[PDB]
Amino acid sequence: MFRNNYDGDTVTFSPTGRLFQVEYALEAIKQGSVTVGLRSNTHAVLVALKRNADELSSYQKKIIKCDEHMGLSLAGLAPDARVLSNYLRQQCNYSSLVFNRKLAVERAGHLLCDKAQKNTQSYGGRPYGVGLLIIGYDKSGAHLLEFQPSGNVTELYGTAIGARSQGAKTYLERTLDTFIKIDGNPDELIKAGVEAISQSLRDESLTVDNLSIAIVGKDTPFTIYDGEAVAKYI
Amino acid sequence: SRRYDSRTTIFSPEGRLYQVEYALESISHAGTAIGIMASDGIVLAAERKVTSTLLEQDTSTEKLYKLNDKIAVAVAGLTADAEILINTARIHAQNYLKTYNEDIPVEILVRRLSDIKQGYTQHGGLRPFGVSFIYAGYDDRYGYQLYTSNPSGNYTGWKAISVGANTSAAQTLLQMDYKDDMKVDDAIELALKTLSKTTDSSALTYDRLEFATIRKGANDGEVYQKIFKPQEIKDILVKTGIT
Amino acid sequence: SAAGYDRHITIFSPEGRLYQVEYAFKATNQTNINSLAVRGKDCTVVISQKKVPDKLLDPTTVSYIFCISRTIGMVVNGPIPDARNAALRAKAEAAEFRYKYGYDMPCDVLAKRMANLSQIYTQRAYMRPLGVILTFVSVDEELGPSIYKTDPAGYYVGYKATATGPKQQEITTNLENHFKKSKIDHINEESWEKVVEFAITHMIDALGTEFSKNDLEVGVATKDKFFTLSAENIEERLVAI
Amino acid sequence: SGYDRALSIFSPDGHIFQVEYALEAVKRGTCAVGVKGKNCVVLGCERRSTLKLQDTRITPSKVSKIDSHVVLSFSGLNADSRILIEKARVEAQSHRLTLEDPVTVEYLTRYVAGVQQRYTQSGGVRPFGVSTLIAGFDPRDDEPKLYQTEPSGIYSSWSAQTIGRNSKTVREFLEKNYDRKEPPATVEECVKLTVRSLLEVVQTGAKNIEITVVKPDSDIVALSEEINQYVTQIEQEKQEQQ
Amino acid sequence: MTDRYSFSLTTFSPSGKLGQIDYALTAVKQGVTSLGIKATNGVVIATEKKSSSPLAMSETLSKVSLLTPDIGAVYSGMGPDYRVLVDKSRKVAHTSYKRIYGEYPPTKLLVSEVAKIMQEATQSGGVRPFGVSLLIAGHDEFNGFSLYQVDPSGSYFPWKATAIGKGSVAAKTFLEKRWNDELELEDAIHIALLTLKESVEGEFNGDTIELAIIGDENPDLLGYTGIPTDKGPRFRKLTSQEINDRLEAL
Amino acid sequence: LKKGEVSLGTSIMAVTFKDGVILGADSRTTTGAYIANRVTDKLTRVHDKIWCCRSGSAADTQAIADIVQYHLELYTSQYGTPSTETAASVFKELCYENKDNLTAGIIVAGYDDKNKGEVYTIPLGGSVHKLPYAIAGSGSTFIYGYCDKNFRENMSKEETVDFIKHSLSQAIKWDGSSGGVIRMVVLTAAGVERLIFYPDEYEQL
Amino acid sequence: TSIGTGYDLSNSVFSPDGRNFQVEYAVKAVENGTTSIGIKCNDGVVFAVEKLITSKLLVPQKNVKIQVVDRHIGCVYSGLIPDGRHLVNRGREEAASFKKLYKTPIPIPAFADRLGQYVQAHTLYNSVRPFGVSTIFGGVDKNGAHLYMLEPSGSYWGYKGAATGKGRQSAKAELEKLVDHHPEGLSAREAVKQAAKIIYLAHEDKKDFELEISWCSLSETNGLHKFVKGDLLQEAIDFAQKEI
Amino acid sequence: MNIVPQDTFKSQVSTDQDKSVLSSAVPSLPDTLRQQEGGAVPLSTQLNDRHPLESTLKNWETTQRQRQMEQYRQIFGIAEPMKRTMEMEIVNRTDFNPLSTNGSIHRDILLNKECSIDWEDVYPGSTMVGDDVHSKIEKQLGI
Amino acid sequence: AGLSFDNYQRNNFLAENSHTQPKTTIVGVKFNNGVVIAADTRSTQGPIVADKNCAKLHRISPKIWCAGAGTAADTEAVTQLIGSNIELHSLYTSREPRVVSALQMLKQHLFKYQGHIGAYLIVAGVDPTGSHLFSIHAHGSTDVGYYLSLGSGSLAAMAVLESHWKQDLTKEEAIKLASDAIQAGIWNDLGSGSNVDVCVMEIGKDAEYLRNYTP
Repeated sequence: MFRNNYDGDTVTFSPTGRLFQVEYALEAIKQGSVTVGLRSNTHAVLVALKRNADELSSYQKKIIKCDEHMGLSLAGLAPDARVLSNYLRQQCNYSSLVFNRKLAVERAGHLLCDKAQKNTQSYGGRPYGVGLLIIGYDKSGAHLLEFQPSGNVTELYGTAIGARSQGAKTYLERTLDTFIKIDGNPDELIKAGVEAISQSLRDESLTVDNLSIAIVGKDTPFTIYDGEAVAKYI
Repeated sequence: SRRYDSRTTIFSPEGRLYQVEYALESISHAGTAIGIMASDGIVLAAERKVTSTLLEQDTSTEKLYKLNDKIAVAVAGLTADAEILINTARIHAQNYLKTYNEDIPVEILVRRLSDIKQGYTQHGGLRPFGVSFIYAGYDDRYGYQLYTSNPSGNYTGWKAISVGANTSAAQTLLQMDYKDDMKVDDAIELALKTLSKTTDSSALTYDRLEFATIRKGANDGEVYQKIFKPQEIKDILVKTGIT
Repeated sequence: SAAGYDRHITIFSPEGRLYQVEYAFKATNQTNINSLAVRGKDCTVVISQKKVPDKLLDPTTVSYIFCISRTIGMVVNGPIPDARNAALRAKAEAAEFRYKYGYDMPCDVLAKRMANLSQIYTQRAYMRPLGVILTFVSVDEELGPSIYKTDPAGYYVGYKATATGPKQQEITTNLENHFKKSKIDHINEESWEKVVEFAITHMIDALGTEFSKNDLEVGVATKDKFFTLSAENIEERLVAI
Repeated sequence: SGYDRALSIFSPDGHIFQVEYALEAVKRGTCAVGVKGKNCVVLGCERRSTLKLQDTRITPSKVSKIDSHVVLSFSGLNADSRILIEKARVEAQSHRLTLEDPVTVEYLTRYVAGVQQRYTQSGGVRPFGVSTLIAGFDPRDDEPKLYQTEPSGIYSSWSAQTIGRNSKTVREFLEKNYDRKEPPATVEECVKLTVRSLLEVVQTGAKNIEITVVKPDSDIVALSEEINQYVTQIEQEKQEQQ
Repeated sequence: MTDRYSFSLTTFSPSGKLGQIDYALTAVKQGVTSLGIKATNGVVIATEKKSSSPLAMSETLSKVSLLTPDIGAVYSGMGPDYRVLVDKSRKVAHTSYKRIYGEYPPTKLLVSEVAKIMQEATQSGGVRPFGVSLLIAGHDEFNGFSLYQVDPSGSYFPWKATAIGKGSVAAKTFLEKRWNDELELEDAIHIALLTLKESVEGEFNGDTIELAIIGDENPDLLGYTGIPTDKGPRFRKLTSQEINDRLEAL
Repeated sequence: LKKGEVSLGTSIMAVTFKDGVILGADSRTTTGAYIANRVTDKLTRVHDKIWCCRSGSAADTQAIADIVQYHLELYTSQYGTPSTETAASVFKELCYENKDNLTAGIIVAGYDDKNKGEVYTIPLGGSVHKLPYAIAGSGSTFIYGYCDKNFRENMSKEETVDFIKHSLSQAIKWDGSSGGVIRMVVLTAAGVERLIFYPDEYEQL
Repeated sequence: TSIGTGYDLSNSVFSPDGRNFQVEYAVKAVENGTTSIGIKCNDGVVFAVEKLITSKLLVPQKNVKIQVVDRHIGCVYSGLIPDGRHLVNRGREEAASFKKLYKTPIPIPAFADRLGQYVQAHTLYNSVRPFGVSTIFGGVDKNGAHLYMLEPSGSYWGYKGAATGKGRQSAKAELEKLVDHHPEGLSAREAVKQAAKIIYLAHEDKKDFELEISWCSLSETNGLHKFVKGDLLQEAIDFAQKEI
Repeated sequence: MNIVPQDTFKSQVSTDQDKSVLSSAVPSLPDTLRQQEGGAVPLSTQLNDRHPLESTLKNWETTQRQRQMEQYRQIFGIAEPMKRTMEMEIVNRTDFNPLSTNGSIHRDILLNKECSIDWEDVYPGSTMVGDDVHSKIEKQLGI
Repeated sequence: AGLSFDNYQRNNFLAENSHTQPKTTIVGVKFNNGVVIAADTRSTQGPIVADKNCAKLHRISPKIWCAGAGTAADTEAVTQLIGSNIELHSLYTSREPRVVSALQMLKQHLFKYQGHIGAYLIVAGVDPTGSHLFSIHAHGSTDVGYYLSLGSGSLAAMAVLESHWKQDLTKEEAIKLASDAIQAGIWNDLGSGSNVDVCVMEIGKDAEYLRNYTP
């Protein structure tokens, strides 16, 4: 009842010291389907469950390639995902064109945090409402980052975001040592990710149409598998 | 009604613009002005809001103004907005003279000012002008012309008209005793009689009036404006039979 | 109270008041600190009460007196954030005056400039007044010792002596009594140490309390420079009398 | 109710109420009618009865000549109509200068609708409270053109349309008396139909009815006595009918 | 989008009155009394120095300001608004007239400029109306001596004698009892002192009264000699000693 | 330079010594062959113990010096006494960023507690060079050898005064744009000292 | 009177008592953050933070709560994480600009003033909101060690010992006791041990937690801000556990 | 830290560079009738034969203010230029007087030009198209 | 806004096509308690004497005076603009104007126009800080001098000043010296002639303007 008085915009604190519009933007993430990311030491994998409007429609694209060494998966608001993916693409292009340099994953996380923090403190706009998972390979190795649209970034070995993502996250946390040592064998890492994302399925089964995979590696450029290309992983 | 009147850019559920209506209603708080077009001239007569004897009557710029040598205006409403609009009209007349080497027709100037007033009702940061104008002019295209403009931006043409505090009674009196073939002297007498009958004070003293005529006969078909001085106003009041 | 839009922005109430300005005036007293200013024969002295109750707070970093320029000093009553904002603005204004007109800015002209800025804040709907009171002191080369005060309402005026704070009425009455006793409108001492001692004793009498070396802050304006006394100088002045 | 205080707000049932309120403002204006004949377009308008002390020499007409071949009529707020008419005339001359060819009726209609739509795209402006009827011929063809424009920026094409106060009655009369397969084959028939339609809602039609006739090759003729003759003929035919 | 405009702060009420202008007038009526009276050979403008502190210097703060060598002004209402208006009026007198015609403006035209600024203050979405009333006295070659009143709405009117502030009505009654067409500048000063006597509730001496006149030229205030056609200033502010001398005598 | 503009045909010296720095110059301004000012003060004060001399366009150098003094007052109000390096950097930025429109060269001499007196030179173009001693102007070209043969580090005050006097006397002797009196400023820990020497003194050296 | 109705829905509004309620609500937001303390030793500063134990999935070396503003300036904060990150970014920009312009590391008071001006500027307009972080920062300059705390109102002070967060009251009590017990001063290692003890004392909220300690000293770290190494950190943790 | 204005020439040109007077018939071309410049003024003619001082005079005040902002940033911090620009933006945005061109009092107070006169003030500096309030309303609102 | 650049291309075109565009001794001397400025009174439009009695001493403020050479219209316009600014600043500060303030205003204004305003000035004055004399160049450079000369007859005047100048001069001695320099310019230069105008500004007194001091 009182929360209804102090939630007009991101410019207003409540008497208890809370910023409600950013909290609602964070709640907007669970409206999206589940995505999983993991990595051992040489490869990074993203697994996505895609959704369609109905039987006659196509499935939503959940994995977007930012550069030949970096990609991301999205869960949440779609316009924000498009805007942030385009921004990251522009930053990678600028780095390559000006310095002949590959953009670092940590640098991309910092840039996304800087761009996201501004919408939480100025009137007229709206906070972003999409969570992102970023996989990449650079001079420091394999990297997986989780981006929260409040303006937060964390570096982790494995995680999951989206609806019902708690089961996949618990499975990943329980079996950390098994998948953290899969070096030089992409197939086992992809299988571990698929099993983890299967832990979060509810009254659903992974088909050849609703499953998407992405992998980046040492000698492996960022590649996306969809359709029959994932049939071997069931 | 109270939910759709804080801004000028919002329609009511009945499609009404309350700020424009309030600006129109504000005119009733001002003194009366009357314009009468005779067959050979135009008469403008306004009633002052003077309430003290310490006011300077000789310095007479409250109701009647000159835009150029051939067009004059009677003002009803806020005088500061009126001065803004009058300076704009003077500049426009001089611009027309500079561009075309001819005197600006009365209707073009009236339409320009009315467009300005309408535009001031269509932006959220502008309030409407709280003024009404009676234009009296002469030009080669139509002869003598009398116009009225209000805060909404609408303008109309008249043979005899009044604006201000007592428009209904003055209009009835003018309707009763207006003839299309009257001379300037008859128009002067009619304007004075209408103001005397409609005045809410005791007697129509000279220091409460402003008078002006636009006539022909200085040297030739050329038209001259005569703005009456307090002595001339008193003389006319004595001559008419009002004193 | 304030009813309507005249509670966020500075517009006229039906009584013809500006409530936001009065509320900024109310904010000016939230620090609960008193300041006094007296001008001598060739110097000006400002004294500000120093309250540092917390034992974890470094006393040396607590100050409400600022050096605006070489000759002008300022004392602020109100919150320290607005105080520092106004201090930086005043420094910039003085330097710009010197650049543009070829001579040093006098105290009264700076006070008028700050008052004009405050007038802007009192008339613009989307700007708020600073909840501070500014007191500039100097020894002007044309007017001698000078004290000027500006408020959130945009009002500025000069003083023979002045005091500001919650207990300003008592100090003002004491000063008026002393001036009626002397009838010279200033202080006849020629050494600024004597004026400092006089101001300290006047503050002690008016507030009815004893001041230690850490409960006061002193600033002195002479012909050539404005400076701030340290703890040792204040202790020496207290020991003298 | 609760969703009607801005032009950028959708109601829960997907309406924008300020547009409907501008339409309500249009509804208060004097009735305007357009009828498309076989080889001409007739615009009729209702004039409020003039006062005794009102000068009729220089009174603006309800029908404005936008260009030599296009005419415009309106219902709603008069001064807004003046602003729109000025913009339309300027645009017609600008098009004639830029492309050497005079505008078509549909082009001018689309431009006017675009201006009206633009004036609904900010919270700091008020939309025009005017609906317009644009009539004419494309300046090489004999096909009549008649369009209607609304405050929201929507325009449509009609064979006969009425806007303003008491427009429903005139629209019913036109629906019961106009045949798209067989439109009036002469100017006289179209003018008579327009006048009879206007007589359904006008007290005294001899002084409250204005008729303008637009024909190919940019002719444009405004009727005077002639309107009174048509009214008397209609009355006499009705008396003979009884 | 929503920052390219701001809604008008002054709007009409259903009765037809602009509320902010009326409230500015109310603030003016709460101000200290000021007055002005025109004679046959001068104009007197007077006001009270209502000091808010005995320790304040009355010489530092002056409510009567020279606009041009022949034009001065006084106010009732809010001081900072008046100070801003005075700066603007001096600047306008130089920009619009002196740099164009080589002359200082007549009284009526400078009054009109100030009134235009005050009117523009009431057609805005960023500022409130000014909360002052101004009395402007002056002299020019083709119009003689003049006195005008300018209101917060931007209206201005010419007066033979008038007052503004707390006791404006009683002062107006007194002046209307005392004004005639054969008055002199000294008689005007005496009448102004009498009128201010009945409004000041405290010390009524040369240190709480501010008076200025528009009279004859003052060659001693020109600052240089050598040009016979160079007329000195007409505006002159009376000192405290002169006010004391006039108060002690009749 | 601009057509009809006033040029600065000066003789400028700045010498670092054991206790600080000394900045000296002549006092002639010319308009070709005509001496428009027999006695001009070419020693410009930018701060209490930061002085400079100027060459190139006179108007441009005056504008730059005024802006730099404004900048140093702004700096002083915040952080206190600026270093000679900071003033040199501000001079260099102003001269370099405007070198396509303004012709300006500066010699900056300063004293501060940390660095104990320094000399910087900013030639035309805007580069900066920190030197034990600097010379500039039309007459300087005639004393490049002599100075190179007579400078020692950590000289006394009197030795530095004599060295500057001799060098500037030769520069005045040979250059037609260099004039009457020699003005010097001594910047040490004690304060600012002004010295002047007349033709009858140095012409007999 | 901690809730002001009618005056707490805009940033730059004064209440009838002259209070700004949005700034106080940002203070409320700060008061619910993680406990962070700073102690000023004889020739340096020590910062200590209590941090919740997260999942093993996070990379251990990429999860640091004590930000390094500059080679000689360290900083911790309590409140909204994105606001603190933005403020640290601005501080790094200011330090870099000052070092580039004046060839020396920025003095701590100048850095504090620039941060305070930036924070205060966000209480002036209704189109922004005040920062929801309180920041404890410190370092070493040519004049010695400095420790400051900065508030959402833009007010900052220099402290002998500062504390913020949920457990601010117990931390302040222990800091006052530490100041009383050591009138002469305190060394760096003693400061590290006492910071560990204070964090452990104030950690009682119930819940596994970790202690992060960093320090910047002239004698120990040569005037550089460094994290406490494994051996010294373990010693501090053991001493704190023995104290409890 | 500029003194004389720099980088004043245009690095590229286009036929739709002036978004205010774009033709409705052909949006990629400008509208010559509503420009009201005389009807025979190609844009290319504005790239040659200019007075060398016109660009310096047009951009002088902006250049001086930019130098002042840079000095504040160097000496005070980011907050000081941020606040100065914010104040100027707020003053400039909330002024819309289509019938007058004179600058506001508050702008001159912020610019420290309360008692300063230049030829811009002395010389503030008819048509059939585009001399109305509505054009200014559209330009101000971006309609 | 400001000075216009319209018809610049048209004027250049007319100049290219054979259309002819249609088209003084001053001294300042300081003495022990003030400053004197003097000038000749001949105004010529080329070789033709337009006016034999021309006032060339102009007043920036009651106690600050100046004289100029170069483009006459530029000199008059700049002097009047700076006088307006000085008067406004004096009203704003409630203080007597300083000569250094006028010097700063003139210098910055002339530097802004990059020498395209052809104003060369001698400015003398007295203010509460003392007496001051300055020379101002068109491009924006200024100088301080105890005695200065300007115009086409400036060399003869400078010779006379160099012959008979001392540190300690009375008012009468300074007036005579300035008049002698102007007379030398009158006799020996074709651009100077007729009468002499003098203005004496003494500390603590009103400025004394003596037109046609020697005819």
